[PDB]
Amino acid sequence: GMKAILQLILEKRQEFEKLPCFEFVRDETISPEERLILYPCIAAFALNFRDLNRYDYRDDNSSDYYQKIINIHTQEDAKHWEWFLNDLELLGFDKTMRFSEALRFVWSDDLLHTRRLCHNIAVLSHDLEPVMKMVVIEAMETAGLVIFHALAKPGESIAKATRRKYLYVADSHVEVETGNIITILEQTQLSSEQEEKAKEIVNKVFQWSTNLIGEFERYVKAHRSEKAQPTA
Amino acid sequence: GAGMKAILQLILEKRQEFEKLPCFEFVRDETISPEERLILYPCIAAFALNFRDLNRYDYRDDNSSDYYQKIINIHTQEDAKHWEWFLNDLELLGFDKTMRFSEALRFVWSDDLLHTRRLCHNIAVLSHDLEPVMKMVVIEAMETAGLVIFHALAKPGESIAKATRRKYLYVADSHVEVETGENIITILEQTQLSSEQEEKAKEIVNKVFQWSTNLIGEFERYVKAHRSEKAQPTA
Ligand SMILES: N[C@@H](Cc1ccccc1)C(=O)O
Ligand SMILES: N[C@@H](Cc1ccccc1)C(=O)O
Ligand SMILES: [Fe+2]
Ligand SMILES: [Fe+2]
Ligand code: NI
Ligand code: NI
Ligand code: NI
Ligand code: NI
Ligand code: NI
Repeated sequence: GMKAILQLILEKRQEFEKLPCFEFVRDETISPEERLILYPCIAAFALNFRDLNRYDYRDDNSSDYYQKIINIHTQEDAKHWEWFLNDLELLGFDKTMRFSEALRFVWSDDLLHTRRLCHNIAVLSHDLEPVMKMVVIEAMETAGLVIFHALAKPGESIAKATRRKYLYVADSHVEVETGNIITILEQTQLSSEQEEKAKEIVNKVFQWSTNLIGEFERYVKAHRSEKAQPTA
Repeated sequence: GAGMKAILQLILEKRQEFEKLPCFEFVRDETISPEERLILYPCIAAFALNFRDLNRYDYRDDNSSDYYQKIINIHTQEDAKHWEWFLNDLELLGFDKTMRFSEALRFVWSDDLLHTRRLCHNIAVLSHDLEPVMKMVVIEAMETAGLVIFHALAKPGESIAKATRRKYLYVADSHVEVETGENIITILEQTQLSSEQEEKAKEIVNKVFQWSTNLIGEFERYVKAHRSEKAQPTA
């Protein structure tokens, strides 16, 4: 029953890995500065992901064994937003602008799915028992590993070329997201009702992640001049 | 409606407490420059556009045949347009400053504006499994707090608008009037609540006002930390 949930996540990962946005980001015949055109889009997400971890996943009030594991893991995942801001500046995307241009960017209709991903995960998660929150987190982190494996390609290109330490679109981020881990609790037996719910979770997490990546792809096409401007 | 009657009475009681908060004492104090009273204005950024999104994507359900949801949808069309008024007045007040992208992000996601940022998030979570009649209690409670907030803010706003001969749209009487408001949701006091609905509605009104008071506390503390600073309207 868990076996099947864990296999559905690997199926969803395999279709997710194939999305056009990822073939573009991986395409070494395109400059990495051009492939990281979508980097600013992450603003509408990276900081919501911090809040999801601090406020929605974490429950310091709880005494349940599984929620304590979750509480521990959310502790680390809530720190990566500063890495996003680090690489924003390294990539020359930390541009001076009117406050209103920053707000109109975050709340753009073209970044609706990006901005609402974490909100959707919080709504999905708020009435789940902790083992079912661990399915949300495990599926989400699978979509996450796919996204950051791809972005760390042009990221590490720029990092080595410019000799600056990238922290977000970087192997160190992909490595510490992976490196008791939650998947290790594939020694859990799902009731019939939990299996039906775990199907809803894994499907929604991958559909919402697909919608975000579609928005990233549309942004690149709408902004093909606005390549990253790193400095040696 | 004696159950419904209690709910409407609880909202008035919460409004009476809410109107008396220190933030609104400050905002209403004509012995202080309206420029210093609106120094909290930029804090609304973390709320105004989230409110638009709550109306567009959470409150609204275009496909519903439900009598109550069709009335909600009509009200959401209008109330989701006010964020442009927010950005209009942001510029007029001199608060649409040049800054790095990251300075804007760190502001919006400030730990000092957590309750401001998450008010609409909390309403969407509260609203997720509500039948349309109960979504109306959420909207009426919320709007009761909004009308208190904007009635207060419109006082220094209209002061600046008159003196600078500029049209303010957000911290302005026009906003309060159009927001107050075919049928108004409160006119749906021709509805009776089951005992269980009545319990849920009490929970709704208590949380809406708790979350609204949390936002106002953050504004009050922001003001305290920015008293030397003020709005810079141009004539
Ligand atoms: N690893 C991301 C979070 C994330 C998880 C899953 C999917 C996408 C993003 C971060 O630090 O911001
Ligand atoms: N009237 C506010 C929204 C709001 C509603 C309810 C309470 C508080 C604020 C706006 O236009 O942004
Ligand atoms: Fe991360
Ligand atoms: Fe409004
Ligand atoms: Ni972990
Ligand atoms: Ni719920
Ligand atoms: Ni653009
Ligand atoms: Ni209305
Ligand atoms: Ni300040």
